Amino acid sequence: ASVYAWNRKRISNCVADYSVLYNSASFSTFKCYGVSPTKLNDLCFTNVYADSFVIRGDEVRQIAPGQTGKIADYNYKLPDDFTGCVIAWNSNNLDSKVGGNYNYLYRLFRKSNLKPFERDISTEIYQAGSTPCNGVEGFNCYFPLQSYGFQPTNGVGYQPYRVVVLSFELLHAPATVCGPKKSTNLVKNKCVNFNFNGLTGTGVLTESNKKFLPFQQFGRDIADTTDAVRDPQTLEILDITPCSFGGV
Amino acid sequence: QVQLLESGGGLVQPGRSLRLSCAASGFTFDDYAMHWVRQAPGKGLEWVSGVSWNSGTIGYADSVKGRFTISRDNAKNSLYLHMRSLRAEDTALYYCAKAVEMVRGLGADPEYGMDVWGQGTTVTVSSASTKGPSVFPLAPSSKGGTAALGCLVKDYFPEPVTVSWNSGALTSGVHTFPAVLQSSGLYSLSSVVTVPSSSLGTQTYICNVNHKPSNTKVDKKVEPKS
Amino acid sequence: IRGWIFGTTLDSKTQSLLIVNNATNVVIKVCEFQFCNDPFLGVNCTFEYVSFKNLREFVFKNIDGYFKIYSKHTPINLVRDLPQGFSALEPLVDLPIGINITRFQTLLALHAAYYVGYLQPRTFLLKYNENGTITDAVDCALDPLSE
Amino acid sequence: DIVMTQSPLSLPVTPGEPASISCRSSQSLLHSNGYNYLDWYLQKPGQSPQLLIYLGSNRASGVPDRFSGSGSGTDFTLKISRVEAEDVGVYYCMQALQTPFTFGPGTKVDIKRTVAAPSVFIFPPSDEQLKSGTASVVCLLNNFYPREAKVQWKVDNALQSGNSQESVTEQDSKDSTYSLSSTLTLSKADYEKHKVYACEVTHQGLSSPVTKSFNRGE
Ligand SMILES: *[C@@H]1O[C@H](CO)[C@@H](O)[C@H](O)[C@H]1NC(C)=O
Ligand SMILES: *[C@@H]1O[C@H](CO)[C@@H](O)[C@H](O)[C@H]1NC(C)=O
Repeated sequence: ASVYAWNRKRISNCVADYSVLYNSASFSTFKCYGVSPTKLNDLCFTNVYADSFVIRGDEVRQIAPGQTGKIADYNYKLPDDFTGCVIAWNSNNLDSKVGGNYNYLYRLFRKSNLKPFERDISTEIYQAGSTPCNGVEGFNCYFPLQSYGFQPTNGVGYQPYRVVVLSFELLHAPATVCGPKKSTNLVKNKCVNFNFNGLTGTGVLTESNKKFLPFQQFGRDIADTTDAVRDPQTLEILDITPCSFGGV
Repeated sequence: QVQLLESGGGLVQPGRSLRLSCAASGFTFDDYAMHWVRQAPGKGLEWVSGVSWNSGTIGYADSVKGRFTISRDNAKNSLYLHMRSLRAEDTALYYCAKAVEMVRGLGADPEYGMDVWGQGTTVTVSSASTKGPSVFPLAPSSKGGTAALGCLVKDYFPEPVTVSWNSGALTSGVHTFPAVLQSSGLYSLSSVVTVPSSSLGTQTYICNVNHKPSNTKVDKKVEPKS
Repeated sequence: IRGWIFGTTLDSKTQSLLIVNNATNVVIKVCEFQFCNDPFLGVNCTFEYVSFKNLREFVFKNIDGYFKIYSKHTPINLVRDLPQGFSALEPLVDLPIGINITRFQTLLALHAAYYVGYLQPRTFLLKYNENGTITDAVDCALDPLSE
Repeated sequence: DIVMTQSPLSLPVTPGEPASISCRSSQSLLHSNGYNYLDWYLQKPGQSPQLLIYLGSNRASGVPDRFSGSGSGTDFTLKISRVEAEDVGVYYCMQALQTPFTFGPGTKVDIKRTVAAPSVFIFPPSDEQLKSGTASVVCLLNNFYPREAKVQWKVDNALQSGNSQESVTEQDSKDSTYSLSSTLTLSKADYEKHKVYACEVTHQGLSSPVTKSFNRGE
């Protein structure tokens, strides 16, 4: 939809990735101020409000902690407490039809000052006073739901821009929306460090002849020294041997 | 169960703006596309607009594109379509429908194969001053056979004043005339029934015309000029 | 015997735990609604999940909001009472619920014999075989020889 | 808009016999996989509309599968293999790729019967309808089929168009016929100044124009 009908999508249980935004795919803009671009894919976030809609491209440069403008304070407010990032991509063909796409309108001259992250799906008659008009804007109200240029080559003042604003709240119990541990390949017959789902150690780990049970993960000895393990990805059994030492 | 409740229209004088609302259930709102498809009483269905899982609206119909404004209230499962300059082409039963296809219908939102349909609104385009109803009886040709008879309530306002015959005695094979527009703006209907031809000489008929808005019924005389 | 209701108040005020088994489904619910105390026979809602010759053991406990349900089926051919034998007990369900529980009751249907015992914080010794199954055990508080 | 049409618009089809209807759109429906989007739908007065076939050829659920779809691009021909009064009705087709979407006329499909005997009648005004400033007369065909019936008003070699309205009804399936009512309204100032008022309506079975000429209310 357009910005006047902006989509509030509560989204979680996902894989936060910034590669798709710039380098995996060359979307127009990925902008934010407090959270680093590179740290999105390795921190785990509970839930995120996604503001997914289409806005005028002319006021995308209005998108800032302040920088009030047509969109920034009349179509959707972007305050300083921007705990998240905005992902916009140009949609010249997608949101501008040659024959007139009189559907992705914009809420011009909004009724009231935009509330903090207001659900500006409010699509009503622009407020002027206490006059009960007969459905016709009289002398002080325009048509707030006004149409863009709607050309395939929209000017600088009417560019078509798609927007997903991610604002993340990790205050609630985690829904674990993040990439899981970066699982490398497996090493046989080499003294290496290792972390298996919380089990931290260092040794040489090799193929085994022991047989486990479906509920069993670890393996010990007389003195509670970890001796066997199962690969988290797939069913198999690896013995662990300490790296050699001695006297010289 | 499923029952899509759409409303918002009524005694709407043309040249005013409203917000038709459809409430829907039986699914997940912000992941399925609700579509406005109009169908005027006596006219075929026609697509108006739609809104999808990403709120992915598309457009409006032939001469209505732009005056309407489509918005969604995802939480309470509501869909508001703005009404501007509702005329005989812009007024209809604004059915709200759901496409069966799931996410990524392909690129386009699920908008085809929408077999499930709710109850559209009843936007109407006629408003005026009032005056008492009048009726004219109808007798067949001025002659064991077949004939058709009724009593046309004409120059009345508003519709309907229900028509039957002698407490529903002889009304098998019934057909009701819709309303008609005269110069002033007062409707006219009747209820003509396929019966035998005892109309003219041997009977002085009476038909029931029911002024339902005032909770009144009239058993009025029916006979040709003789 | 397929029904279990766990709780404290059991008047749809606090989280009531229901574990029941439909003919083709296994239903587990934690919600707060007083339902029928007797399912029929043929011939709030924070977390839910759906799919004599038999002797079934089920051990129930709960620690730190973690419910533990250990279960083992076995065949028998006897009617008078359980025989004398030894067997292990695998762990089969853990549930992160986080609810206060004080009492329970089984749930049946209408168209005889079931035992309940209680636990204590004891100190045991166990003999793990070569494969990894608990084939024998002993207690340290029964009698001098045992300790 | 989309220039959408259907053919034939109104064909007499006997229930139990196959019936082919078409759709011609204006804006293309081809995604880059060979997708045909112009679904086939049906409209019935009184009940919810029927979706005939979605995606052109995939016989849609919720309706009998007796409809078979074919076509490509914007051309979409559906043949009902064996239509029944349950499948007879108004016909439409919907597309969901490029806005705006404009529909066809709506193919009226009904019951076709062999030639029957028409029951043509007229309703001269009663006693109170003469002086009241309006003397309306209804010319009604009942027990007449086929549905088509051209109507002419003959007064002093003049035709009453615009001053006369027409009202139609549903089908009388007992004899598979209809009812047409040409309703003429005229003020007392000029209605009674002449004598002859001929409703000439042409039933197909009786080819000569059926003329109901009435001097005045009777
Ligand atoms: C992960 O995916 C691979 C694909 O072959 C499969 O072999 C393996 O069993 C899977 N491991 C799981 C589900 O733990
Ligand atoms: C223990 O392991 C061996 C080899 O797997 C096999 O005999 C069987 O699995 C077990 N034998 C017992 C319990 O006697």
